[PDB]
Amino acid sequence: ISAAVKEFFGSSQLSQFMDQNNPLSEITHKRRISALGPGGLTRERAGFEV
Amino acid sequence: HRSPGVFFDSDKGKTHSSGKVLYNARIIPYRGSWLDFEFDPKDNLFVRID
Amino acid sequence: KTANSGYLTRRLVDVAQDLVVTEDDCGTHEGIMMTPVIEGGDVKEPLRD
Amino acid sequence: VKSDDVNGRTKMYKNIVDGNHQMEPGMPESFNVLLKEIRSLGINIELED
Amino acid sequence: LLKFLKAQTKTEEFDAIKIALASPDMIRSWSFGEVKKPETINYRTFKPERDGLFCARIFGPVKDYECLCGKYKRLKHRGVICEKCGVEVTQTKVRRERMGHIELASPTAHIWFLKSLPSRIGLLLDMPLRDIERVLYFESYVVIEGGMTNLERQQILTEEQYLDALEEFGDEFDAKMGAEAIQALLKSMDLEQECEQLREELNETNSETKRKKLTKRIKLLEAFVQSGNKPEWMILTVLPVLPPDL
Amino acid sequence: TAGTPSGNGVDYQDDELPVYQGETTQSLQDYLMWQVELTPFTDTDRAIATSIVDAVDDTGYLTIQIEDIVDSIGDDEIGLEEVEAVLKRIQRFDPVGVAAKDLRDCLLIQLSQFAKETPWLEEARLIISDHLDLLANHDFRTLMRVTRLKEEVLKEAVNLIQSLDPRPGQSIQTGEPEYVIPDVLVRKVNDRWVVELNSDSLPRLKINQQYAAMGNSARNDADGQFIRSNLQEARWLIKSLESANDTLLRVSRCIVEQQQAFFEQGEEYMKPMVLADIAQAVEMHESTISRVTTQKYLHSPRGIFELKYFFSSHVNTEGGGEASSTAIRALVKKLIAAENPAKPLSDSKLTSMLSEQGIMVARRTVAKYRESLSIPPSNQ
Amino acid sequence: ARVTVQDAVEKIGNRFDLVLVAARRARQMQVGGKDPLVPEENDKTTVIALREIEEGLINNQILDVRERQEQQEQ
DNA sequence: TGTGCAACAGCATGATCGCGGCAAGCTGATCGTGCAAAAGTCGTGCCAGC
RNA sequence: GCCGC
DNA sequence: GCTGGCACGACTTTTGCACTCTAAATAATAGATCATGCTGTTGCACA
Ligand SMILES: [Zn+2]
Repeated sequence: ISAAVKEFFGSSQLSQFMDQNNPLSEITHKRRISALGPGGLTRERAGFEV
Repeated sequence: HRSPGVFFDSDKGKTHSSGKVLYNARIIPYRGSWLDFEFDPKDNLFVRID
Repeated sequence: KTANSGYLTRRLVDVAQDLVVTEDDCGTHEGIMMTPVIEGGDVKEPLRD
Repeated sequence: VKSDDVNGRTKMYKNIVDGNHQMEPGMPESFNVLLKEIRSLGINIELED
Repeated sequence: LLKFLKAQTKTEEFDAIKIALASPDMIRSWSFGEVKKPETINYRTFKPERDGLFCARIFGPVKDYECLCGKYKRLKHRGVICEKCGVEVTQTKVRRERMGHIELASPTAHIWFLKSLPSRIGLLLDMPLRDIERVLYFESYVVIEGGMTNLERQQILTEEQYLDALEEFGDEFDAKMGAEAIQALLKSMDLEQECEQLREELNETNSETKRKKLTKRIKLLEAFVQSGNKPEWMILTVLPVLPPDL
Repeated sequence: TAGTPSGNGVDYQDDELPVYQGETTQSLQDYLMWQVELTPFTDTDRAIATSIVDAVDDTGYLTIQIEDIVDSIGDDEIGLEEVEAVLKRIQRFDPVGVAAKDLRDCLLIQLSQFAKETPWLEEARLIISDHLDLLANHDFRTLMRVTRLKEEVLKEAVNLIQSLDPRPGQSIQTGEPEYVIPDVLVRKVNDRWVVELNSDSLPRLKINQQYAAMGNSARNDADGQFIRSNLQEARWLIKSLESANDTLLRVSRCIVEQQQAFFEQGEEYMKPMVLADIAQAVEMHESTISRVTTQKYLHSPRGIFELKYFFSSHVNTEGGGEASSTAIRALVKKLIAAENPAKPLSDSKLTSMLSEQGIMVARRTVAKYRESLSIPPSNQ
Repeated sequence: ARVTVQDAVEKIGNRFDLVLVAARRARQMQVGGKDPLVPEENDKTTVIALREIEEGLINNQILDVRERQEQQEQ
């Protein structure tokens, strides 16, 4: 259980350092929506219409 | 990501270069195997499981 | 489009890299006719260019 | 030299310190690695004289 | 015996790189030894394990002009093979050059020449790549010779057909299910009579379908004949290994 | 963990087919050969320079003799007269004093390159370095009379001597590998001192081996079933790792239960544990257990990190039963350390004291123990 | 200091041969056994060779002949 | 008039998809065995220096 | 992930 | 007379030779785009 939890929280595609240059930059990172990830689509697999 | 459910597509109707539009149906669960229903240029039901 | 252009440049370079001016004059009389580019009633390229 | 020539690098450095400025180029080690890699397959590749 | 300059002579004049197939004898000629243990090094002493992937007896020394166990460790010794360990005193860069070879205790096929859309082995055989793949993995047999019996030279008889032939034909049936079968029938072919017979057929009968296949077969056969290679060298009974430093 | 150290810097070759490739490093001989290439030398001089640079140790000293260098060349007109000249030229390199024959040579070469107006250069140039070096090693009380100088000036002449570098050539040396230990077998203190085995990674290797081999086998894209190609190879790998882990754990358990006296109270309570003692405990040959305990390390709150240390087969014919020399060695170290300023610690007197304590050890046996890691405090 | 070598290029016109000729002359003046035939203005042997070529008193043929004369002298 | 041959459509597989630079980010090894053979070592007693 | 196209 | 590094007979350690012994579960979807070879289908000419 702890192994899976730490694996997800530490080493994952959607888990990354929050940009701390400015307060607004942190806010934008917090409110960010990604189409990639495990259940998402890869970059080259994307197309113009997506 | 894409919500689980049933979705119908037509692959834009340019696969066989004959102007034939091919319609397909797809079922996505939250977890499990997938289900496909397709139409060949000869108009016969085909099922692509997983 | 940047990739599609770089791949084309790679292919062109690889097909054309073995071309060097190795002679002064071959003396051949063959050639090509050159005329101005006139499309319908409008011209784009004069003979001088 | 200045990249993968192991002896060429040192020879060029010594020449520059001596104020000679002569390349004295040799063979890159990457091509030797490639020859070894290809020979490690079933293919025999050699340099003729 | 001093003032030797081996780094300078390492640059030798050359021209016109050539490429060819490697015979087993040619592969053994490169090899400085035989690798027999899949252990590169031991954590008991943190030294390259003997007769392993990373070894000092072959591939050369591991630390300058010193040799293993320290019997001969100086530049005063040159080209000395220690009795306790075959390690030779050397610069130790030789770890990038010496190759080494491993026996296969059974011939295997090169994926380079087997698995390619214009497969040189399959096109040379003329029999389909699917058939070769089935034979190469012991799914089916391919009989060879067998002139007395009704079996053909390149039959694709399966296991049940093999048992039936053994019950009926008994002797005179030579079929192997391994890569040794393909090597055996590759060795038995005579290139000159075969290519000439194909050329005689190609010119006798003309058709736009068979013409391309016949011409390709004549081309490949001449390539092998005009190159000095041997078709049995596609299958390999040995295997060279890379220098450890690479 | 109350506090966690930051991850150490690591790297791996990206956008390169032979992944991780490598990295060249500079050593003492590599940096000395670089200087040889950039100084004006002839062909024979360059050959001699390479010959004597190959013989330079990590400390930067010349391990091989000059006459042996002349022998190695085996060339006419390459006698020691010119070998010495090339040697001095090389000694005057960036790590000044490198490639020196002995300690006197280092100090003499280092003192040659000074202002020549140093307050006590000539006082210590030869008088202390090139002569009466053993006196300077000792208290050198009589050295003041020998050199016809007061003790006051010598008090700073030896200060300059110590200011000179002891072992030149190990400064350029890098030292990136710290040789740290992961301590495969952590043990803790409990009501009975339980022990555990860390860094096994057997479940981690099991999961990866599954997802790779059994994953490919379960993937039904390939025809048939790959139940023997890799499915019965991952099982062998897991069995091998688990067997090794169990053997190591059992052996370490036997060692811990036997040497619990070491961890409890004082450290020097080692029993002379022979290989057969644990061999009978695990009902297994000593050789297999020995190979196992050669480089395996345990993490102790106070104990030493090393399985082989516990063996100490040193019955020493001790008075009541048997004992261990390593414990006896620690006792001797503690006794010799806590003595009078005179500190006699005579091998006869020390042996007599040990025998009075109950350790019947020979007079010379204690001397070898002392000379192992110490020197007699004026016992002669 | 010569920003443009046009004159030197036109003295013997190929734009490739001059680079070599100047390299030969610069080796002569740099390695040893040669002195400039034009005044030296604290500039490097490369531009000295280029200026000598521009002045018309250095070309591949003269390098070949001067070499022959100095070989016959020894 | 039934039959054998050559040309063609559909499918499966392989190969390719720009160039530089900066971060942050990290993989293990296994037997085992008993056995003598060999090497190596420890407790002990020597003779030479102070 | 970002920068210059 | 006192002291400090060299050898010797048991014991101890190392080392090749030596043959070992399941159901789960993970991803597809979402790049096209082009070239080539293999196989089944069909039009054409023959006895
Ligand atoms: Zn050796």
